[PDB]
Amino acid sequence: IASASCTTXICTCSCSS
Amino acid sequence: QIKLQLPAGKATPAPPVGPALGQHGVNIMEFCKRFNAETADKAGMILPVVITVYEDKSFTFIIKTPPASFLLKKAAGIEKGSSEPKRKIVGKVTRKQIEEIAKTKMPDLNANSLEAAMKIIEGTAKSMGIEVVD
RNA sequence: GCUGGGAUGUUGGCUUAGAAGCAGCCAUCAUUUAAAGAGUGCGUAACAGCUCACCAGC
Repeated sequence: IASASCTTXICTCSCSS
Repeated sequence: QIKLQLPAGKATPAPPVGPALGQHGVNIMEFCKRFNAETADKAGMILPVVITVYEDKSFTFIIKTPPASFLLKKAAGIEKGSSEPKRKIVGKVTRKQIEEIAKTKMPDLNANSLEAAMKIIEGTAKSMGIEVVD
């Protein structure tokens, strides 16, 4: 529901590194 | 523990390797550099990676030889398997060739005798759409 | 019913945003095994974590 990097659509996914 | 198959030379997209390993506290950024550093020698090949993660946010990975399914495809001379195995024949393999692949994947086979190693290969062959010729 | 196995040869050919049993069609293999599903299922956006089949004891 509210993660970072982690699925194909809803809304987050990843983004650091 | 977790096991998977990553492409030698490229590891970083969030969608595939991101969540799968991230859900176990695996440092994606440290994993990608490590995997892309060792497996650089065989860049372009698809291989299985065994990553052992523990309570500590650290891990270790082990490389393995390519799967039999991949070997059989390259041996028969095909890039894609058969949609319907015993329905559409695509490639064929000879007895002596079965021994060759069996001998190569013998150290990672669960078979004891060579005859048992040959048959396990034949099993995958018929289930992949490859005719066995003697 | 209870205590613990329930992986290996692979993420079977693979397709979607992703596919890595639980979407999708034939397949459905063989190990070795004490005995062990190319698997009945919940679940995440999937994985997972987990569930029985079977087993060893009871």
